[PDB]
Amino acid sequence: GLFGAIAGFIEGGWQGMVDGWYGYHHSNEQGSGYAADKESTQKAIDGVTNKVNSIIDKMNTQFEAVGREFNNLERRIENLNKKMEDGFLDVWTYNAELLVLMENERTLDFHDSNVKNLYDKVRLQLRDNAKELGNGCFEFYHKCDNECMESVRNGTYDYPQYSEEAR
Amino acid sequence: GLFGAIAGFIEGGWQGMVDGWYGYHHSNEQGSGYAADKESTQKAIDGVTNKVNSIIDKMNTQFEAVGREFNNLERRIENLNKKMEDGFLDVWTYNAELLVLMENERTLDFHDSNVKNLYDKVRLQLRDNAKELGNGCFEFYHKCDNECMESVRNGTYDYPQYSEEAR
Amino acid sequence: GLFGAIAGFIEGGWQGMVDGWYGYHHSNEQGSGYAADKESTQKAIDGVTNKVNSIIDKMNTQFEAVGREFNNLERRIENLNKKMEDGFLDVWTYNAELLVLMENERTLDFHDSNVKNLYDKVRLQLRDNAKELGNGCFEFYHKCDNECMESVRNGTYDYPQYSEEAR
Amino acid sequence: DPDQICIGYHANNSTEQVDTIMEKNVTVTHAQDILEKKHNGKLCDLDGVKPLILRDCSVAGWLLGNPMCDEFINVPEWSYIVEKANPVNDLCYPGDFNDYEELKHLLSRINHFEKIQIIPKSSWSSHEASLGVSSACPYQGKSSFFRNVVWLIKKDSTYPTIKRSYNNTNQEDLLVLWGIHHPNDAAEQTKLYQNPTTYISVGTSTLNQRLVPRIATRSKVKGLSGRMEFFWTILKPNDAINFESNGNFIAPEYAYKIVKKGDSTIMKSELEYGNCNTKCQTPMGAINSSMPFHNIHPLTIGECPKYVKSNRLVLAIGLRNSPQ
Amino acid sequence: DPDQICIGYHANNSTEQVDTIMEKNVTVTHAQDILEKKHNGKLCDLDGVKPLILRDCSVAGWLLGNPMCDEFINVPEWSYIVEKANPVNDLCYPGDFNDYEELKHLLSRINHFEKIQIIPKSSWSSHEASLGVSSACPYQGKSSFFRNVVWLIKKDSTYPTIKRSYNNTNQEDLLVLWGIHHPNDAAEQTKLYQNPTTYISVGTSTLNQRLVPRIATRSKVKGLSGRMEFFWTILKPNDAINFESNGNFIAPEYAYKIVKKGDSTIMKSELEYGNCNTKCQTPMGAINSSMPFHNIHPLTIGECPKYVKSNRLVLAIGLRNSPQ
Amino acid sequence: DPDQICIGYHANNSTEQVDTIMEKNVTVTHAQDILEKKHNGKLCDLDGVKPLILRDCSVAGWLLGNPMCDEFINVPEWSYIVEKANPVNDLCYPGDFNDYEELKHLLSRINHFEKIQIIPKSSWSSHEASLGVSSACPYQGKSSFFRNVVWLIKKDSTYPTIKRSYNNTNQEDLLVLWGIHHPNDAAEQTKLYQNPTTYISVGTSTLNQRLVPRIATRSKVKGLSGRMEFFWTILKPNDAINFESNGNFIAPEYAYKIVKKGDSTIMKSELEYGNCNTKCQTPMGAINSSMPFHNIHPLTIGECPKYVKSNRLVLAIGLRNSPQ
Ligand SMILES: *[C@@H]1O[C@H](CO)[C@@H](O[C@@H]2O[C@H](CO)[C@@H](O[C@@H]3O[C@H](CO[C@H]4O[C@H](CO)[C@@H](O)[C@H](O)[C@@H]4O)[C@@H](O)[C@H](O[C@@H]4O[C@H](CO)[C@@H](O)[C@H](O)[C@@H]4O)[C@@H]3O)[C@H](O)[C@H]2NC(C)=O)[C@H](O)[C@H]1NC(C)=O
Ligand SMILES: *[C@@H]1O[C@H](CO)[C@@H](O[C@@H]2O[C@H](CO)[C@@H](O[C@@H]3O[C@H](CO[C@H]4O[C@H](CO)[C@@H](O)[C@H](O)[C@@H]4O)[C@@H](O)[C@H](O[C@@H]4O[C@H](CO)[C@@H](O)[C@H](O)[C@@H]4O)[C@@H]3O)[C@H](O)[C@H]2NC(C)=O)[C@H](O)[C@H]1NC(C)=O
Ligand SMILES: *[C@@H]1O[C@H](CO)[C@@H](O[C@@H]2O[C@H](CO)[C@@H](O[C@@H]3O[C@H](CO[C@H]4O[C@H](CO)[C@@H](O)[C@H](O)[C@@H]4O)[C@@H](O)[C@H](O[C@@H]4O[C@H](CO)[C@@H](O)[C@H](O)[C@@H]4O)[C@@H]3O)[C@H](O)[C@H]2NC(C)=O)[C@H](O)[C@H]1NC(C)=O
Ligand SMILES: *[C@@H]1O[C@H](CO)[C@@H](O)[C@H](O)[C@H]1NC(C)=O
Ligand SMILES: *[C@@H]1O[C@H](CO)[C@@H](O)[C@H](O)[C@H]1NC(C)=O
Ligand SMILES: *[C@@H]1O[C@H](CO)[C@@H](O)[C@H](O)[C@H]1NC(C)=O
Ligand SMILES: *[C@@H]1O[C@H](CO)[C@@H](O)[C@H](O)[C@H]1NC(C)=O
Ligand SMILES: *[C@@H]1O[C@H](CO)[C@@H](O)[C@H](O)[C@H]1NC(C)=O
Ligand SMILES: *[C@@H]1O[C@H](CO)[C@@H](O)[C@H](O)[C@H]1NC(C)=O
Repeated sequence: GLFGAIAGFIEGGWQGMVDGWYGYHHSNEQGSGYAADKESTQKAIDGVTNKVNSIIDKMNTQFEAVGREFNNLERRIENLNKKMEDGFLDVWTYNAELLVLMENERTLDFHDSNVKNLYDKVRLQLRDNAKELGNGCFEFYHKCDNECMESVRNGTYDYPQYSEEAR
Repeated sequence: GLFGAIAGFIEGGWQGMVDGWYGYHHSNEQGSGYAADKESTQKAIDGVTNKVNSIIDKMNTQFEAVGREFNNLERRIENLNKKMEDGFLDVWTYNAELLVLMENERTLDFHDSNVKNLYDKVRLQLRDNAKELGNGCFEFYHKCDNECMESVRNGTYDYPQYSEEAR
Repeated sequence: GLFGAIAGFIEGGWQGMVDGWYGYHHSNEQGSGYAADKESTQKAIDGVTNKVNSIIDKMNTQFEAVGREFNNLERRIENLNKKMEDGFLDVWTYNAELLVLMENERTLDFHDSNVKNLYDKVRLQLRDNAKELGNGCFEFYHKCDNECMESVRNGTYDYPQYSEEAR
Repeated sequence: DPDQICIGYHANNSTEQVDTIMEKNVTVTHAQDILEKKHNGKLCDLDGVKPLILRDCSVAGWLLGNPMCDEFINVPEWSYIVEKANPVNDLCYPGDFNDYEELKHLLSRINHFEKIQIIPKSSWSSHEASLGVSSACPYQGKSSFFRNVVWLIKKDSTYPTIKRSYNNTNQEDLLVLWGIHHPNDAAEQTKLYQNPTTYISVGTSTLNQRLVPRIATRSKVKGLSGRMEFFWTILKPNDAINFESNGNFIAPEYAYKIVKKGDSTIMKSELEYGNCNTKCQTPMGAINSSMPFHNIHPLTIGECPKYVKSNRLVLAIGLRNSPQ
Repeated sequence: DPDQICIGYHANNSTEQVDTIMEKNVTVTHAQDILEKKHNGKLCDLDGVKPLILRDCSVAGWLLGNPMCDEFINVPEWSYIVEKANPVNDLCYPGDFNDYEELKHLLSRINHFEKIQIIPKSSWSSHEASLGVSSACPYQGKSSFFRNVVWLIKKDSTYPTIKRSYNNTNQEDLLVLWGIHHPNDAAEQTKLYQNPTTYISVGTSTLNQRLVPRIATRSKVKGLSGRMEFFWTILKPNDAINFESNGNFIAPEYAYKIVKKGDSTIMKSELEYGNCNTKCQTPMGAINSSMPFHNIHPLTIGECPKYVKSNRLVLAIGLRNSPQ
Repeated sequence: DPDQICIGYHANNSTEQVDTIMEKNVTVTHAQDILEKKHNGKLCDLDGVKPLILRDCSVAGWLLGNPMCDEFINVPEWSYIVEKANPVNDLCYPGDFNDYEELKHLLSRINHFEKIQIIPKSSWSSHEASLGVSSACPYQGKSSFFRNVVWLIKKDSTYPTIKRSYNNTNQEDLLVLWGIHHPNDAAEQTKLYQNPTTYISVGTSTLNQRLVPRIATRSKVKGLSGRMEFFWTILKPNDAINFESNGNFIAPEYAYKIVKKGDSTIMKSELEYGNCNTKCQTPMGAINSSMPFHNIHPLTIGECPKYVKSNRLVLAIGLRNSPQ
């Protein structure tokens, strides 16, 4: 994908993370588990929902009565209606099919972006207090207990507290 | 946003930078101030301007005479015109509304991209002669006066000149 | 471009790499040369090909007979056909022109993305065993022969084998 | 073993697939279809006025009172007309209906409709009003005719010139129907109407009509080579219609008060009423959707989604999900 | 305190908002609207030929010379015709105009228009040319008639058969107008025209017409139960038109030279001329725009933006800006 | 010198340029055009049924058997009709053709077409069948007439009333053509047809027609002030057509069996047959494309790409390439 995270450097998804779209998995001496990033998940839900609603709500619907009211000596006028009808069918069919293909590309790239941004936010907090493995994971040079792991998820990780131990 | 800079790791915009879209703020013992990146600003102005002009200029306009010229015993033909007229109204309304929503998404992501790229260009020059704070700013390990700051904006920053002081 | 690689930090393309879209150039004591990344090239070929085919294949074509069958006292009906015909011409012209402009933007950004992702994949393998020059190139702190260069292209680069020499 | 934290994304057991511009058959965690494909299989009210469903009768047979059609039941208003493809009961006595398609279009949607007697059958003192019947138009095993018009013939070898006026005292437009009989030869002409050369003149504030019977040798339809040709007009409030004729006149007995606001059309369908309500009707069923597109039928009446030639329009909602 | 350099972006005091596909009400530093919503409130020339504005007259009244309409002023060319919704002056003597809508469409845009006398009023030696008047068509408090045609009647209890030809010696198509009078009964017929059974035959290279007066009892319109029915044709250069009649003939006096290149339509509007120029006219005003879309009115004439049902189409230009 | 590895992308010698939404004239390594601009310059079969190409004859001249047109060659089926803009041979004897445009539309695409004799020329025992000729319709330097109809005139100062029937015993619809002659005056009328007041009545199961000759003084066309007006109908299998007339009757000799499935139109083109096959025909040539768009011509017949006003639609395939 465009942003290189989903099915990219982050090679697959987590069946074990059931309560959100994006998040974290931690592993330390106390145990391991998955935690959803609530903020990024909700923003993504709001964005995709708005896109779908916009595709639906922006359609102008109005009353029309479609029948076949021309007789056997009005075939030229009947053909005029046929070309019009078929024309609109062609237009809406093409635009509907392409809209779906194009927006589906955008949605998946949107998810990819969100994951990449979450990754970068963690990377910048940790800096050199942890090793970037290349698979979505960071390997700490210091012990990071459940409270320390929470501070990373919170955006509250205190780098200068662990610097010396990292050395 | 898609690229994670604007209203992202760079949390807000600068009222104080009046002469461009993207740029730099420096702070040293000589003082502080804002400098626009002229090159990236002008490219962005050219790109967005071209998009708007394309949305306008690619429209084929041609002469048409729209009236109501059918009589009381030509209501079937009048209805045929109604369906045609309403059809085109529906098509152009939907496509105009979606085009605006979609291109507005692209424009904002374009700005985000430009900012991120400017950021990366500075990051790669500085490397380890400065600390990446995570908020769009770099904290120098050495003194960087106004001339040194200019070299960073210019893409002329000489890394090996400050290496020893950085240690 | 959006991803900052093509005509960005990677300032130009390689005439010398004839067998693929993206890849690597190496330089060591044994010599130098270009190697295409086959995997990323083929994925890109498949993606762009699918886009073009979709633009072509999703068109609904159907039989129509376009003539001028109304007489000198049926000019009002003739005008109705004119407005319809011109209307469809306007719609398809505008949508065809914009589709081309918009998808061309997407294609070029797609290539840019692919290059950036290939770059990042190498960066994460090498980490601090090589210096990031800022121009698309990495300068090794250790000797990297043809087999070592192949391991980088393969995604098989063994970092801990060269750590000590890198110091 | 050193501690680690990892960034990742949701996966689940979804096998739903979507297509993108660059890639087909992408399995995703959640998808949503925006194409309506479902209908209720019924003919419903439209917002929420019932349709006029004509069963086995055509609009013309219904209006004229073809005796082979069902008894006229009052329906004061309707949103659209449902006709079968080929109604078996149309014109029981063969012939033609002038500006028929425009009349059906005018009647497609009606706000108020009321049948009234404008010229009593019993008021024809100088003509025979109950001898105009045919085995082609039976009513209860007896030869009859269109029930809302009157096929007048001569009395005592005499057809005195008719001069009748009806004045629209009502506060609504009035649809008035009459006809002319085209006989087979001069012998039949004089046998039915005495006078050899005849006319029917009709005038309103706008109408200036004079009909004459055309003779021709014609093929038998339902056993008859004669033809009945019907006409109509809209009589404004406070305007009057004047008939004059010395033969071949199919006189009005009943006419119809009309209030018209909207217009719709004639739906061809074989379905019957479904005691439902909808905003969008097709001939094979109604659709109840907020979706932007549908693929059910092109001949729709109402506020409908856009009709497309597509089997599916599925948007991705969730993430790229590993397949089975 | 260590030195730093920071990367950032422009903000300002803009409260302008746009919508994106994923997010509504995004405040940006600069935006641009592509929907035209403004008009000048006037009827203008079209590129830059003036319209024919008919004030309180219909096309038919104007062409025929209805005396209740304003005096005929020469307008040699025009781009479109402006009629009020319901012109008070149409046919002063009640009746009908054959193929009226097609004629109005033909006349919508005209490159050259010139009224000429083709049959002088003073040339009717064997008929009375100045007795065909009605209180329905007053001209200066005196009973009159359509000024461009002549209502001929009998002289000395005689209506000799008329045989006139006009030959189009001009180098341009000629629009020719004539009519037939439908009286109320045979007594009126003979009173006006002597001969009881009458016709009007008209022939060109293409036209082969024979009209006869239809009698009917009709409602009074402006006090009259009679009817005038008008006809027209286009007489090619070097072709001639031949009239023959023994009654009921409304003869041409003037006809109109025509050069037609483009076609347009009839605009219904209550506005008057505005001494302006435009490329796109609507009935409530002209629009002067390079914008791709507009929402002013559907009944436009000219080269116009695409008509949409939208209150705003605002594109983002600048950056995501913090709101107030 | 330390070892290095670099990431990069392909460049080549391409000067091809594309436009993007944000940038014009971008040189790329490979591009692809999706606009069809090429045609073969020929009139071809359509999938793959040949067109009926009428050379210098109009549909009417072809059907009626205008002797100035080429000899009738059997073509059992066709996909569309090719007419020149202004066929020199149309109606050799001047006049009109009733519902001509609808007839041409009905005949545009035909599955089976076969000319048959329905009333032999030699069967008119009480009339003169070989005296109806004119110098206007020459056939081999001799005065003649439309070859598929018969201009009957009086024999021995007598025109006995005609009464003929043709019964459609064939298993296919039958297109039948007849006409009426409009003479110049009563002297010509009696000279040609004896009887002063005449009619032509025609009846089927649906048709109820009675024509009368209209007299008028008319301009000479090809030296003649008379007019021939032609009519037509579709005679169903097992139905019969009944003619009756005492003058002015242009009787059918041949009629045409028809099987109609699809409908198409009349193409105006000056090109001749090209012995080719195509799915999409334009008047300046056929196009053989899978492309979504084309800019060749709007008046196409077949399954064609969408017609646009564009000189090029070029998609980028490859990468941003340095220019020369
Ligand atoms: C169909 O519908 C109605 C039926 O009533 C009809 O309306 C009436 O039309 C007639 C037209 O002739 C008209 O009758 C005349 O009435 C005047 C006096 O009218 C005045 O008073 C009316 C009743 O109060 C009032 O409605 C009027 O506004 C008006 O102020 C009367 O003087 C006439 O008599 C004539 O004069 C001679 C004198 O020698 C009499 O001997 C002879 O009998 C004459 O007829 C005459 O009776 C009546 O006023 C109209 N009322 C209306 C419109 O409300 C419609 O006109 C009719 N439509 C058609 C197309 O036929
Ligand atoms: C309406 O417009 C014009 C009015 O001029 C008219 O054009 C003329 O049409 C008539 C048709 O009959 C024609 O008149 C004949 O002229 C010939 C000689 O014509 C030659 O010379 C002309 C003048 O210099 C020249 O224009 C012609 O091209 C041609 O070379 C004359 O011989 C005829 O006389 C006849 O012969 C007998 C002999 O016994 C006479 O006694 C008797 O008087 C006969 O009429 C006759 O006068 C004239 O030539 C046409 N000129 C044109 C077209 O320029 C249009 O035809 C007319 N249109 C309609 C539909 O009526
Ligand atoms: C055009 O096409 C065909 C031409 O054959 C025609 O079909 C025939 O139409 C006539 C209508 O009169 C009809 O003729 C009658 O036939 C009956 C007996 O018919 C029976 O046998 C037929 C032959 O085997 C069979 O086809 C029928 O289904 C039926 O079972 C005969 O009794 C009639 O004779 C009449 O009676 C008196 C008695 O006093 C005779 O003296 C006198 O001659 C009467 O005519 C008569 O001959 C025939 O049966 C029809 N056959 C068909 C439809 O297959 C179409 O009707 C015709 N179309 C038009 C519009 O004209
Ligand atoms: C998929 O998982 C959901 C959530 O646990 C469950 O409700 C559903 O039944 C599962 N379906 C399968 C395994 O087919
Ligand atoms: C995508 O799936 C459909 C069946 O649902 C299949 O027919 C089609 O060929 C598939 N395409 C690819 C590229 O797998
Ligand atoms: C916004 O700022 C601009 C530029 O300084 C100024 O011209 C404008 O008047 C300001 N408007 C406000 C504060 O409303
Ligand atoms: C966006 O703004 C409009 C008022 O301008 C408001 O009515 C609408 O509800 C807003 N939507 C949101 C999500 O704030
Ligand atoms: C461009 O390069 C290709 C591949 O080597 C070659 O085939 C082609 O002829 C070249 N064209 C030029 C230099 O114009
Ligand atoms: C792009 O190229 C065309 C010629 O092919 C030229 O006319 C046009 O002005 C160019 N535009 C720019 C911005 O270079």
